[PDB]
Amino acid sequence: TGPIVYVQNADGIFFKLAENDAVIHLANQDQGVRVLGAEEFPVQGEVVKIASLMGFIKLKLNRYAIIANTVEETGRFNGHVFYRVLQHSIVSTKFNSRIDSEEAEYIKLLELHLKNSTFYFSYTYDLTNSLQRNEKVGPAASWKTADERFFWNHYLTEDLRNFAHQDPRIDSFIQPVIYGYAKTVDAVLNATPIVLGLITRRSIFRGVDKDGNVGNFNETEQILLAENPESEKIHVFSFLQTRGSVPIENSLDATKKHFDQQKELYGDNYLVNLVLNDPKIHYVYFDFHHECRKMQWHRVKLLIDHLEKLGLSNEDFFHKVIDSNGNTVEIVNEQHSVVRTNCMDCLDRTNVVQSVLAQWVLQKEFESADVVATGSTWEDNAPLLTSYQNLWADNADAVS
Amino acid sequence: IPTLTLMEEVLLMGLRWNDSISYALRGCIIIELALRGKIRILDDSARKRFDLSERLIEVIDSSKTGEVLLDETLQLMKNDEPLSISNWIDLLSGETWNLLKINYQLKQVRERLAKGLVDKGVLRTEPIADASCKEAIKRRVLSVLVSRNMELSYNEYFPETTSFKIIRTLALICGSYGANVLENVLTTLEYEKRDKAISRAEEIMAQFSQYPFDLEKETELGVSVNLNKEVKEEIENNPGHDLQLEVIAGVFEVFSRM
Repeated sequence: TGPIVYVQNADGIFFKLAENDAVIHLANQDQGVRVLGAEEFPVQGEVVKIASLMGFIKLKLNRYAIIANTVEETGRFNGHVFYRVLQHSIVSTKFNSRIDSEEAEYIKLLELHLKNSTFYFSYTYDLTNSLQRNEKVGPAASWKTADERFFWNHYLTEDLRNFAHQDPRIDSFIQPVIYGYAKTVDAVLNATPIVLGLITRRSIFRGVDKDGNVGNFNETEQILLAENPESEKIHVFSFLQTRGSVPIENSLDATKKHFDQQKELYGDNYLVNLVLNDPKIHYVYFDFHHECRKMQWHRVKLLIDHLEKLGLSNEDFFHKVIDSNGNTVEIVNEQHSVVRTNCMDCLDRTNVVQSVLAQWVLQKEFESADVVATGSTWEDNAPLLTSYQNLWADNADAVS
Repeated sequence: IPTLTLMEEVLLMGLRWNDSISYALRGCIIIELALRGKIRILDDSARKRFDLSERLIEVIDSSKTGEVLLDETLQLMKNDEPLSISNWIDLLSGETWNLLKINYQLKQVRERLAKGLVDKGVLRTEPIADASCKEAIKRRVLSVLVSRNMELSYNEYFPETTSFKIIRTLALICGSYGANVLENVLTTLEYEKRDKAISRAEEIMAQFSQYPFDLEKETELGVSVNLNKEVKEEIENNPGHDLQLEVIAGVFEVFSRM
């Protein structure tokens, strides 16, 4: 994948990779997307350089183009760079005085949807899946291999998908984009250079829907990198924690399919709710009882201990070790259990529980790499703690 | 302080709706807004490297004019980044591709100007009620396009106390010819007089499309002589208004690109 530039012409718009060469022409005659060579690329005309192309959307008789003007660096991890879409742009082949009044409403609502929305992506990395799932996939494939649930621009690239099934040059054009959060933080604990990071993706689909989807499914991943000159190796962690609705209307078959998918993708599932008898599926309930904030944190700790008593371990995460170049040395551990959080009223509670859980696992991630001592509390370090808190705070700011 | 806006005058000369008349109408909107003293060219040295029509727009006053269209354009200029003249008029005409500013295009301008003229008691719905005004404006236009020495006439709508009267008339001529609606008020004239008038308007276009518009240029036509002297006598008044004049000459530049 790479940057894309284009030329605006009356007959149609001509896209082309910024770096043989494939040209993506959206003609104005039939509003259809077709592939042309570099010779078709206009010698003169306005050359617009953009970050990435989201795809095309067709309403009524007109097909519009969704393009990202510019992006800002939001995260860097093992060379892979995360980008946030600052400015969005919708472009049509027809002039504003030629656009139908009915379609203007649709463009208005769409533009409204694009506002107050944070999109993230990366050229050399597919964030659509977890690092665990990304590791199970070869380094060659990119567009072909992406989570069906978190590939936000799936519909917009349907034509592009169809043209990519035949032409491999189209694969470089299409770029995975996720809705949620994605950022990294540089820090240091016990004289060890460390790079924390967090991702959060919202599902496309959608109680339990008849298809099996539960709706509001937000996969929140917590990744980490640790370089220690004492061990001559680079450690990479990838804790995972999803959330969303919970089956309680809800079909038996739909519940079965849902649970089968959840157990096939995430293995063990701990479902916590806030106010069949499947062995690999546990139901947890929790009430804050309107205590003080400190007492609430304490209650969260107690809930964590309860989950620990249920069989959940703080050692169950994705641990791997790579080489100086980036290639993995060996696979240490895989995560076979997730904790799904479901809440009533304010959604902030979910983010809170996910935060405290993620730190409770984070301590063990630290212990596993000999960064901290056994039984030691990582939370004693103020800068790392406030960096963590800032990260989760901004995550909460993005989710809402 | 004129009664009739430039756009309403142009439209009035129009009848006896192309794209030219619309483009020119928006052009008249920018021109009028500049004449009011609302907008002005940003005092930058770098912008003078490009063409005058590509220069940015800076609004100073926020007071409403009373005219719906002008105030709408003022609103559009109030909440946006400084855009160039040509791009502004293009957006107001809805000729740019971006959908972000799709709401910038003015819809149904004809009805706006119609209600404007009717509520002013000039237009009757059943067809002008007062033909003396139209004939007076036409008299001015012909006084600029035919007369050996330029002399001006004034009505209640366009008094003698009106600021930049000569500029109003010239902008009217340029804007009207931009829409090719000037052909209607040259019908009465003889063939030769028309032939002189059109190229005189061409000279006006070519001379005032740049800033500062040269006045040392002596016309070969012998039509509207001492135009440069009277224009000088206009620039003797209202000093520091060079910005607005840059805007106007910019719009004149736009008219020559239609």
